[PDB]
Parts: sequence; C-alpha cells; structure tokens
Amino acid sequence: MPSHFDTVQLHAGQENSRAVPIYATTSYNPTSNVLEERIAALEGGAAALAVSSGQAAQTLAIQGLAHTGDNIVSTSYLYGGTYNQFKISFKRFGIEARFVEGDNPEEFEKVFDERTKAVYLETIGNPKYNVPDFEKIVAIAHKHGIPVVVDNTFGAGGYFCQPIKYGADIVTHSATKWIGGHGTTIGGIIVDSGKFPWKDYPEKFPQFSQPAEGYHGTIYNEAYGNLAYIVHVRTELLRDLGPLMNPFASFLLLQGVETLSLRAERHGENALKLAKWLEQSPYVSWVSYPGLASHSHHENAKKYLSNGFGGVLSFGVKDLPNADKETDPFKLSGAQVVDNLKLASNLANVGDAKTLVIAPYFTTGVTKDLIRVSVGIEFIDDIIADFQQSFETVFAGQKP
Amino acid sequence: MPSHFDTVQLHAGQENSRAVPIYATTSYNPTSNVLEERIAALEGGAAALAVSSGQAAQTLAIQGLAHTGDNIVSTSYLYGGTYNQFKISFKRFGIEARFVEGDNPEEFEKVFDERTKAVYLETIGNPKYNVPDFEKIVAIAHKHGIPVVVDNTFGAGGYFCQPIKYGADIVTHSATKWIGGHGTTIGGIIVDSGKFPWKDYPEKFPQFSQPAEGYHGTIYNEAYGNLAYIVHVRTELLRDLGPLMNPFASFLLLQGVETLSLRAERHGENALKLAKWLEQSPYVSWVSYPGLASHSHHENAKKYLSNGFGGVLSFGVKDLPNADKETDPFKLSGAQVVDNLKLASNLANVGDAKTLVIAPYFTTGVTKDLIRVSVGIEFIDDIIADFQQSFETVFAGQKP
Amino acid sequence: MPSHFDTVQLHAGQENSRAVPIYATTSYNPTSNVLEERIAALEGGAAALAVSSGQAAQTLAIQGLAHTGDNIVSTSYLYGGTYNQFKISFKRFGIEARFVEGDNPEEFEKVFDERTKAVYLETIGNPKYNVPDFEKIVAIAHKHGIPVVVDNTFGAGGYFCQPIKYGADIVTHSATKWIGGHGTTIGGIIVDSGKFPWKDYPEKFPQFSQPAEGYHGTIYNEAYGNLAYIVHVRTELLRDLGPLMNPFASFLLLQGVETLSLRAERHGENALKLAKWLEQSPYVSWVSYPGLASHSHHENAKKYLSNGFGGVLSFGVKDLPNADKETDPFKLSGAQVVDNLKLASNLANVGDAKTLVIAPYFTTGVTKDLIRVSVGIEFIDDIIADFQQSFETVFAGQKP
Amino acid sequence: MPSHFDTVQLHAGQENSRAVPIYATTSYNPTSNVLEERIAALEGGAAALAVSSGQAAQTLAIQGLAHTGDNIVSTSYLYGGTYNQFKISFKRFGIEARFVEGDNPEEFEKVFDERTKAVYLETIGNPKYNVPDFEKIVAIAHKHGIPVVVDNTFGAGGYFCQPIKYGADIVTHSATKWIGGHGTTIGGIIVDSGKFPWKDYPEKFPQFSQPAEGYHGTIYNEAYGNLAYIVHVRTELLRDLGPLMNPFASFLLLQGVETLSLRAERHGENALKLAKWLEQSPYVSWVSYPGLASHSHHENAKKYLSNGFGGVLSFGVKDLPNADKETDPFKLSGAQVVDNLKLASNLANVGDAKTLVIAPYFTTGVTKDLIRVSVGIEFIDDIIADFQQSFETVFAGQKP
Ligand SMILES: *Cc1c(COP(=O)(O)O)cnc(C)c1O
Ligand SMILES: *Cc1c(COP(=O)(O)O)cnc(C)c1O
Ligand SMILES: *Cc1c(COP(=O)(O)O)cnc(C)c1O
Ligand SMILES: *Cc1c(COP(=O)(O)O)cnc(C)c1O
Repeated sequence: MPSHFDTVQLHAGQENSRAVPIYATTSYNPTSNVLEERIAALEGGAAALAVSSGQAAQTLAIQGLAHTGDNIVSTSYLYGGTYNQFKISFKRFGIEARFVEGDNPEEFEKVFDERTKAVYLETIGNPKYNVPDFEKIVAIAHKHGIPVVVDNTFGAGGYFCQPIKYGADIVTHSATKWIGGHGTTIGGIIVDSGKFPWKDYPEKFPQFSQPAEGYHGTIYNEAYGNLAYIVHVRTELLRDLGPLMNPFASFLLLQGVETLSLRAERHGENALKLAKWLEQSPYVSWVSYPGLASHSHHENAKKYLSNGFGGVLSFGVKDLPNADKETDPFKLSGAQVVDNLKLASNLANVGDAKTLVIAPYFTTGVTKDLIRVSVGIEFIDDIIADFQQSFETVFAGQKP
Repeated sequence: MPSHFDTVQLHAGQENSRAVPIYATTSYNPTSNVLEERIAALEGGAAALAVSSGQAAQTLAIQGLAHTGDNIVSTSYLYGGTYNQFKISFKRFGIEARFVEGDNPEEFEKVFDERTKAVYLETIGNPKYNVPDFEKIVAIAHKHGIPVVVDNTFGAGGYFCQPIKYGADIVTHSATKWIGGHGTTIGGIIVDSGKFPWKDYPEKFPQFSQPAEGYHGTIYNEAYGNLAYIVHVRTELLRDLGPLMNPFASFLLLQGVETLSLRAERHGENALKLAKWLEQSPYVSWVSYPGLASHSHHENAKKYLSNGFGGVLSFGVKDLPNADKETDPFKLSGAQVVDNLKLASNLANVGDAKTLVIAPYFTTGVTKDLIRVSVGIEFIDDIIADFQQSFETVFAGQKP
Repeated sequence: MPSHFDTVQLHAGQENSRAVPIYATTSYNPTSNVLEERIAALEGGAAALAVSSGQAAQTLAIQGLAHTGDNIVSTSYLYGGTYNQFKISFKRFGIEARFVEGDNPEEFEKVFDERTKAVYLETIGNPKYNVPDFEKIVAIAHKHGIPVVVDNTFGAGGYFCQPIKYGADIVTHSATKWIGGHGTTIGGIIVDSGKFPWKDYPEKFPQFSQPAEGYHGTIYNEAYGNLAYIVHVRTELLRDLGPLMNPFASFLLLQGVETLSLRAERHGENALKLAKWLEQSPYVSWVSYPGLASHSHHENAKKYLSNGFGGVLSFGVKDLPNADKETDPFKLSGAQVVDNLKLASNLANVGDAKTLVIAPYFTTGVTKDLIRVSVGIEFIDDIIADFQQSFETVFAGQKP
Repeated sequence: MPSHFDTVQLHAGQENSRAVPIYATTSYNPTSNVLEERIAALEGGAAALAVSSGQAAQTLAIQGLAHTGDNIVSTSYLYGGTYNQFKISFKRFGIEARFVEGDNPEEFEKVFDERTKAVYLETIGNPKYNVPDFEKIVAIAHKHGIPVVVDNTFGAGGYFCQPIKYGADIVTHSATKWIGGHGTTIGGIIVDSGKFPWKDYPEKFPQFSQPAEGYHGTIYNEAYGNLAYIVHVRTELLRDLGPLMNPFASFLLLQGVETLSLRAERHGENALKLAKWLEQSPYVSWVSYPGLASHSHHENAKKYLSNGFGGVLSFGVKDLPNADKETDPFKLSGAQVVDNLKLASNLANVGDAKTLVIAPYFTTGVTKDLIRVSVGIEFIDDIIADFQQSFETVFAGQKP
C-alpha cells in the first residue's frame, strides 16, 4: 500500500530553508507555487493553480471554458453547493447548465451542441456515491471536442482516484477537505492535464485562439502550447476576478498534503469497516458506500478508485415506533442518533481527521432517517462504539 | 486633525480576549465580521463584506447588480486592472461596460438605458488623480433609478473621503492598500450604504424582488429590507463563486485599520510636501497631485476630500539631451531617476508605509517622463533628499 | 516633530519581496534578525536579540552578566513581575538582588562590591513614574566597572528615551507593549550598546575573557570584541536555555514597529492632555504623570525624555461620602469609576492602541482611590468624556 | 497496530468552532491548553506545560527541582545541546551535573547525596541509541527520594514509549521534532505524572513545602496536592523567566499531533527497513539502530519501546582511498555520500516527515565515517534507492 505517492506528497515542488516560508507579501507567491506543483504531480497533471476555495476553483475552471451564450453538460448528482452555483449563478453569466440524470453515454451526446464547452463530473457523486464511467464519458465528450472537468475532492488529492489517468482534461479540488485534512483552512485547486488539444477547436475556444486584448494580444495556443488553458485562467481570470489564496492558507494546506496518503488510507479503511458494521447492525435499514458489494455503481467504483472507496458514507436509521405519527422532527431516530454521539462532531464539512456527521433533513434525496458520515482517523473500535452507544441511548430499553 | 474616526477604527465591532482571535476553522467568520463592521462604520455604511481581493470586491459588487445582457457606466479614469476587468472579463459575462470620458454628468445620461445597472466611479481616478463631482453624478444616476458604486481605495478606508456622505450606494476597497498599510495582505471589502431603494425598481433588479431559487425562495427586499444588496451578495454570490477572505488576512487587516488615521494623515501631508517640492525643482517638467492649486480638478478635490489629498502623485522628469533621438528606453531620464533611488522601492503596489515608485512606461497617460510615487510615512526630508541625490546623479555633467 | 526615526522604523535591516517573509522553519531566523537590527538602530545600539517575552529578555540579560555568588543592584521601583523575578527566582540561581532607594547615587556605591555584576534601572518606574538620573547613576556604576541595564519598555522602543545615549550599556524591552502596539503578541528584546569595556574587567566578567567551554573554547572578547556580550547571550544562553521568539511573533512585532513613532507620539500627547484634564477635575484628588509640573521627578523626565512623557498615568478619585465608613472595597469610588467606564477596557496590560485601566487595589503604594491608565490613541475627547460620564454616574446625587 | 492513541491524539482537550482558534492576545492561552492536555493524555500524565522550545522545557523542568548548591544525576548519553546546558549553563546556576556512564543502576546510586534533586534520562540516548533500564533506575532513584526526569523526545509524544508507565515522574519533549512533525515549529512540553510524593521530602524540596513568597504565601503541597510541581513551574518559573509558547506555534503543533501515530509508525517501520538494508550494503561498515538484533541494548529496547524502535539510525560508510592524505574534508566519503543524496535533506533537525541526514564531523562520538539519518515517511524504496545511487556515485569505478 505504501507507494511513490508518499514521496511525491513530501518533495514535489521543493527543489532546494527546509520548510517553505509564508511570503506574506503583496509586492516583489512561492508558497502557493509549491502547493500547485505538488497537487499537479499527485494528480498526474502538467500544472495547477491555487484559489481561495473549492467554489472558486469550480467557478474559474468553467469560466475559463464557457462564456455567455454557452452551455455545459453536468451530472445531476451534484455536491449541493455546486448545483446552485451551476443552475443559478452560472445562468446569470449566460452559461446554461444541462443536467443528465443517470450516465448512459448517449444521454450526454443528445444535449451536445457546438456551444457545449465542458462536461462536468464528480469522482464520487453526492449523494448516491456513484462513481462515473470515466472512459465512456470521456470518449464521447472528446469525440465532439468537449473537454471533461472533474471535481476530484472525494478522490482525496489523487489518492483514491486520478481522473486524468482515464482521460479527464481539468481537475478541481476543494482542498478544504482531505487535502488540508484538519478543518482549518479553505482552499481550491485547478489542475490542467495539458492534454486537451485547444488548437483543434479554435472556434469553440476563441479565448486560446484569438489575440487576447486583456493580455498584450497574446494568442495563448501559440505562446504557451499545451498549457494554454491554465495560463489563461491565471493571467486573465484570476487577475481580473481575484479569488486568490492567501499564503497562510497555502502554507497550512502544504502541511496537510505531507500526510495525505497516510490520512486518506486510514479514512478509507475506517469508512469501509464502519460501513460493513452499520450494514449488519439491527438499528440500520440501509448503508450507502462505494466499497460495499450492495452498491449499485460498485462496478465503476472497483474500476476507477484505488486504495479504497473514499471517506464518506450514508446510512438510514430505523424508525422509532410511531414513526410518522410523531409531529415533531427532532424526535426522529436520525436526529436523535446524531445528538447522542460523543466522538463524532455534528457539522457540515467532510475531510477532517475527526469523524463528522450530519442528519440533513434537520438542518442543511434527503429522508428523515438519513445520516451522512465523514469517517475520521480515530480508532475504528471507538468510532463504532460511539454509534452503538448512540443507538442504545436512542432505542433505550426497546429491542432494535 | 484628530477626530472620532480615531476611536471608531479601534472599537467598532469589538464592543464586547482583548485581541480578536484568528478563527482558522471551516466548521461550527468572527475576525472577518469585526473587520466588516469596522470598515462599514468608518465609511458610514450599514454593512460590509470582506473578500479575497480588491478585484474580487469589484467583481462581486457589480455581479450583485448586473446580469448577462445588462450594462454599466463607468468613468474611463480607471485603475489598470479595473479597465481590463470591465472591458474584457465582464464582456465574457455579457455585461457591457460603457466608458464615459470627463465628469460632465450629461455624458453619463447619454449612455443610460433601462438595462443600466450601475454607475461606477473612483474617488481619486488614475492616472491623473481626478476626483469626480459626486453630487452631480449621483443626482443624475438616482434620477434614472441607477445605483452608484465607488472604488474608494484611494480614500483610505474613509479617511480622505466618505463617498456615502455624498450619496454613493456601494463602496469597494482594495484593502491591500492603505487599509492594510504594510504590503503584507491582499483583501477586498464591499460596503452597502443601505439607502438605495430596491423596492422601487422590482424589474431592473429582479434578484432582490423575485423569489431566490438559490436561497429557499426568499425575497431579499421582504426578508432583509434595506440590506437586500449586501445579504444577496453574501448568501448567493460569495457562497457560489467563493472569493472568501482567509481569517489570517482578516486579522492582519484589522491590525492595519487600528492605525489608519495616523498613517493616512502622514501619507497625505508627506505627499503634498513632496508635490510642492517637485514643483520647485529644476529637474522636473510637471507634477500631478490633487492638493496642488494648479491641478485641473483642485475644486472637486477640495469639496469632496478632507484631511488631505491622498498618498499618490505623479511627476515628469526633465528630458536628458537627445530624448527622441534616444531609441533605447532605459536611458530615458525617468527610468534613470527611478534606478538611482535608494530609499524608495521600485514596485507596483500603492498604500504601503514604505515609499514606492514606478516608471510605468519602463515596466507596465503612460508617457516616458512619468514617475508615479506612492508616498510613504518616512520623514519627508529623507524622501526629498532621495529624489535629489538621484536627480543629481542622473543629470550630472550638465545644468539642472 | 517628524524625524529620521520615522525612516529608521521602516527601513533598518530591510537591506535590498517587499514584505519580510515568515520563515516558519526549524532548519536551513531572518524575520527575527530584521526586528533585532531595527530595534538596535532605533535605540542607538550596536546589536540586539529577540526572545519569547519581556521577562525572558530581563532574565537572559542578567544571566548574561551575573552567576551564582554574584549580586546586582536595582531600583526598588520595579514593574511588579520584575520584583518577584529578582527577589525570588534570581535567588534560586544564587544571584542576590540589592534594592537601593531613591535617586541618590551614593546609596548605589554603598552596596557595590567586586561581585556586583549589574545595576538595573527602569526608564519610567512603577508606580510613581519616576525617571532615573541616568548620568549620575551611569557615572557611578562605570567608576566601579559595573554595567547599566535599563528596561526601556516605557521608552516605546527608543521614541521617548534612548538610554544608551546617556551611557546605558544594555537595554531591554517588553516588545509586548508599545513596540507591537496592538495587544496581540508577546516578545522581548535585548539591545547591546557595544560600549562596555569588558576587556578592562576580565575577572569581574570571566565569561568574556576565559575560553568558553560551551562554545569551542572561544574567548568572546578576542573573537567578537565589542559585541562579546550579545554574542555570548545568543550563542550560549539562548541556545542552552531556549526562550526563542517564534517567527510569527517577529513578523507581527515588525508590523507594529513600522508605526511606532506615530502611535507613541499620539499616546504621549493623549496622556498629557488626559493628565491635565484630570488634575483640574473636582472628582480627582491627585494625578501622577511625568509630564505634569506636579510630578516630583519632573526634572529627570524633562532632561532624559523627549517627544512626550510616556503612555501611562495614575490618578486618585475623591472619596464618595462614607469614605472610611465603607468596609466594602467595591463601593469605593476607585472601583466604581472603572466599572462605569464604557470606552476604557479593564485589564492589566499597558501599551495597547486601546485605552486600558485598572484599579490595582481591587484585583492586581497601592491605595484605595488609585486608577492606572494606559492611555490609547482614541480621540482624546472620547477618552475624557468616558471618564466624565463615569464620574457623573458614581457621584450621582452628590457634589464633585 | 491501530489503537486508542489514534482517538486521543485527535480529541483529548477539545471537550465541546470545530478547529481551535488562534488566540493571538496578550490580555483577557487556550490553544496551548488543548495541546498540554493532549500530550499529557498521550503520555499517561496528569498535566503538562507548553514552553518556547525543548531546551526551555529541560531548563524549567530541572529549575523546578534543583536550586544553587544542588546537584542532579544524568546519563552521559545526552543529545548534544543538553550536554552543554547541563555541564555549562547549569553550572552558572550552581547546579552540578553528575554524569554516569553506562546503564548500571548502582553507578547512579554512588553519586547520590541529599542535594540530588533529579535523575535525568533519555528514552533513546545519543549518539548510540541506548534505551535505559527504566524500572531498575526508577527504583533506585525513588528509594533515595529522588524524582526521575525523562527526555522522551525520541519516544514521539508517547507513541514509542511512555516513561511514566515505568515510574518516570517528569517527562520533557522537544515538540520541534516528531510531535510537530514538519520542521515548521519550535516548542517544548513538560509532563507531570502527579505521582512523586513531594510531601514526604519537605526539606529536599522546600519549593513545595515552605510558603511561597513569590506566590501569595502559598504552600504548593497544600493548595495543589499531587500537582504541586507543575503548578510551581507554571506560576513561578514560567511567569518570571518567560519562555512562553506563542499560540501560532501551539496551533501548528496541535495540527501535527493529530497525525502523530500514523507518522511515527511509518517512521519506525521505514527506519527498521533502512537499517536492515544498510546492513547488507558493501559500502557500509556498521549500523546502529535499537531495533536490530545486533544492537548492544536491544533487550531494554524490546522491553520499554513499542510499535517500533524510533525514527533515527546512524551508520558508517567505507573510506575512499587516501583518507589520510586528503586535506579537503569535503572529499571524504561520508561528506560525499551526503552531498550526492537527492531525496534526503542535509540538516540538523530530526523528526521531520522528510528524511534528513547529517555527517556531523563535517558540520556539528563524532568520526569521519558517521552519517546520522532521521528516516522520513517517504516510500521506503525511494529512500533506499537514494542512498544506493549516492553510494554508486561516490564509489564509482572500484570494487564494492
Ligand atoms: C466542499 C466541497 C466543495 C466546495 O468547496 P469549498 O472549498 O468549501 O468552497 C465542492 N466540491 C466538493 C464535492 C465538496 O465536498
Ligand atoms: C490595487 C487596486 C485595485 C485592485 O485590488 P487588489 O486587492 O490588488 O485586487 C482596485 N482599485 C484600486 C484603485 C487599487 O489600487
Ligand atoms: C510588561 C512588562 C514586562 C514584562 O514583559 P512580558 O513581555 O509581559 O513578559 C517587563 N517590564 C515592563 C516595564 C513591563 O511593562
Ligand atoms: C531537538 C532536541 C532537544 C532540544 O529541543 P529544541 O526544540 O531544539 O530546543 C533536546 N532533546 C532531544 C533529544 C532533541 O532531539
């Protein structure tokens, strides 16, 4: 299970002061550059760009492809923060999001036209935890000269999945999650594979083909070759729109990256064990996790993930007797179970070293019985023991 | 000079640990909140929002007003980065920037239609340091139901000018400059006056009057009344597009604010004394600074600024013999003066406590003789002596 | 009023990235070195050393001179924490502190013996704010081959007093106070004049004259000449005993240093004005401030202080009716006034930009009527008004 | 391998903002408080104190036991910096360090007298990695009423050893090393088991028995019972002597602790494998690591360590021809091996996630051939391959 990734996450971008300085300066960012190269190296990309958040990394990524009058094609299985960004905020920019339920390859193609500037996927989709069929979707997007953008947040900076290996062109990360690993720092990363042939599609992507008025009349394809996309995103979009990552955030996230494979491995082993334990528990109706045999999209998971199946799972708790008669929400077995955990923390992030839970129906396909768990790196027996005592307290004196 | 500003910059938002904790967390920003409240109070606004840069402040401020198909109307006296942002970047979003030379208010009205969603000004415009006629431009924009957005970066956090006092609706700052004060930290702020009556223009500004699909069906005008703009910018745009200020940035900027009035006063007084001296120098051909009586906009400057005239001036250095015959740039007198400076630092920021100079034709009204100076809070005799010794070097073996 | 000091506090040690990096590194401090060189220049010293606290700066400074069996001679007008340090902690190290009273030099001579390794002064002593007669005490210490160590904390980093200019050998600072300026960061500085002739006293100070076994047999006097003291303190004491300043602290203190003269000037000016105003107040029995003619050591203050008289003052509030008939402490006017302050903050620090108060008799001569103010840089009229409204409340229904 | 240590390292001290705020304040440290409770829980201690560095932790730890005229008794197998501290700087304090070669209990006893205030040991001693016989040495120390102080730095925060379970009284750490884990942050920890019965030695330890003049006449043994040591060290020594830990360092170290078990396990496993590999190399003359069967102390090591044998090893490289005629020491083989390493970094720290090497003859038992290696958590094959390619280069064109 140890591999070269362990070396890369400590050395890529550090060429020759051993720790990298916080260049807290406006004027002459080396700290962000190390981070960028390291995540590039871990993803199997050519270059990367750091921005102030996951949401910013997704925003710039798409705005570097699509302009007013354009469209993008996305899975409907969206991290809920991405869904509003797409359907609502992007619409105010004249960018139309088109959603393909299920991920039959020919369903994608039926909404393609010449104004389609990206296909957008998530490595592990919220909230059915389906892994996309990267090869089929990439073949069909590339056939029509459309680049593929993948949110690989749940791939933990490349540890569980490197979608560039399966043909993805652009990868985005909420580094806020597993890359940082400690719930201290918000950040995003955009990674360019450097393999999408912009030159073949000068009319679809004029931003790389035509002199850039905003950058000394540079033709990005001529001046930067295969890095045209990421250079344009840096020199025009980041410059003009300004979601830059603070060097202190760059520093903290570099600290996390140094232990990424160790943390992620443990997150995955703990999540698979917790998911298996929940599934056999008499308190639980169902569990959703990509590493369970019972998972529908397990075939893709097995093919495209490695070293495990991600840090996150969902499960439903069985009802208290008199389930639907109870007029009060908070008194339902899901919210109760969350309120009685002592180890797990009730809050909305994922990718902390600490185990985190949320019961969606009660604050933020959301049923009342549903608990989402970002599984931490605590001792698995204490994690399980925490759920068990919560179940016990909630179903107090009353078989499961 | 001392005023209640001195008290506010230390106490607004810390009404109730004596220093403000850096809450480097993702999950449950309070440092950001103190900064926002403090800049709001100094500018006389109702509320504010901190974001990752000045560029982002301007981007979100406009994107909270204008959607694709809309237009905005702007002075053409723009900060370099605002120009490309407006001309090139906003165009990709379907927002048309209409530029209007001079500060005749009839030039503004000329280019209004009912899809005009903002008028945009700079308190002290670049590169000629023109202060606009706030009263007249506001009057005419408000007549047509159009809100006025003012980049008050050169007003130093409200110290040299509070555009809201003259009817501005929205104020944006590069907090990177004088607010921070030390060249360490990038950051932006948006300040809402809360005096623009969104309710009276339900169709020009649908984002405040129609149910927000991306925010639980809320009608911002109904739920948040006079704070509809700023709440929308926060809960929709900031959330979806993601240019968040890091808490370490919030923290350092808060430290700068606490001395803003002390610093800005000294920047003002030093700039004026440098300007007057350059105006008597045999080595100078012209000087541009709003507090000089010879400046074309000296009247507006006197009426809308107070406590001084800002920290930035430009001047032209006398030509050396063979100036147009000279083919090589670096031997032009401007580049040579900048090269021989010892105290001043050659870089592009403004608003550092250190004095900074740039000869924009020899790096980035961009004529060959032109030196721009952001005048620092060094002892004035040391700043002057620095220019003097360089002039002497550059022009040696001649007659001043 | 402005002087070269304003240039020095921005430029010294920044030799040739505009801001100084945070080198958060164990291995290869540069940030620290800038702070050191800058405070040395501000104090007219040859070199300096940064350490984790004012208490650490005092400890190492003394342990750089005195060993077990030795004594030092100190004013008894000690900041509270220095007294315990000296009388109690130093004793466990076999260093005996001898406390001399008043300013008279002859009393100094009487307790001097061949094992006296230092004389210790404070620039403004607690809590009577008496300034020492530097010239007489230095003359009589130097006659006996004894160096003078001065805690110049209340000197505000050289702004109000540079004791080295009156012959002091070694100056220490709690940089926690005026040097940082914001109550955020704890730190200490030791400054060496480089002017004490260690070579003339090889027996009194063997640590500079005998091969140092702890440092490869170096004789500090030969290898480092006039810097023997500070090099010995760095390379032996800091190394072995370990009170090192973290580079983040170094960074924040440097930011404060950049406005030192502006803050200190305002603190001094506001304290004098407050002091005068309290004196004429009929709620006030007495006022102690070095810049009042009423002060007993006024003449030392005017000879050795410049640009003002420090940031700190004490005063007595007149008794309420039933003065000695109150056996409840908290009903006395002193405590009542601090509780009804709205702008001032009640805590034990000095040197914050904000106004700080304490009634030491009701938590930390220390009489029942006494309030200690560290006067901030708020608008003076707001500070005064805060006292008045407090007075009026406490004395409501009763004459001044 | 995974255990409860994994939960404790995440949760101890964070009872109920999910991330710990950085309280950068001088006035009212909770960040340090979390780190102290955590390291105490990981060591099996009652309480702990954070200080500016490991050197400071060792200094205050001893100064809280021994006063002028006292002695302590110490292994001779000391980390370099400790030896100078003990032999030289402590002597200036009137504390005599009595060094006891070897690890026979009885040799400790022969230098005990009634002024012996500590026995000081190291978990893995330098420079030959000997583990002391804890049980035997604690029994003879405690028989004479002497507390045992253990530098457990190389125990990695309790992961490889918890000396308190073997009867140690006080444990110190350089948290600079594995606790922190990234070479970013300097710090120390003192841990008190709360088991040493101070009340039975009121004259050997008057600091806990006699009213404390430096702290309100308190008798630590009465007011604080079994926590008298750690409270006296905090409220008197830390307060007067001032080696405070900055909250930024607290925060960074807390982040490191959250991955301690995962890092330390990989360090231990990587060192053992590198050790074994070195043992099959034709370029190596000897290897020293506690986990090898050939190590002199292998039995103590097996008894008192667990989960591995620590992260550091040393070895000696064969000479190149003409050792003795070489007059440039950078042309010797140990130096050349270090110079040709690509992955390993040449510097003095240990306990970084990166592999570090030093050949101490060429910089800081120190012989020509010695390389010390702090083995990092890179992929072991990369680490081995680095040494191999280095040997291949240095000894190119030769017999092996
Ligand atoms: C958290 C998250 C995001 C948004 O990231 P931020 O850094 O919080 O802006 C987007 N993608 C995935 C799948 C996420 O989990
Ligand atoms: C610097 C500047 C900007 C841009 O702000 P950043 O914080 O550098 O993104 C905006 N307008 C003015 C006038 C500024 O000087
Ligand atoms: C605050 C103070 C000290 C102690 O400094 P710390 O940085 O608080 O350890 C010493 N001397 C003076 C006069 C003080 O004001
Ligand atoms: C590094 C170290 C120390 C000294 O700690 P610092 O944090 O460098 O002051 C002492 N003991 C051990 C064994 C060491 O490894």
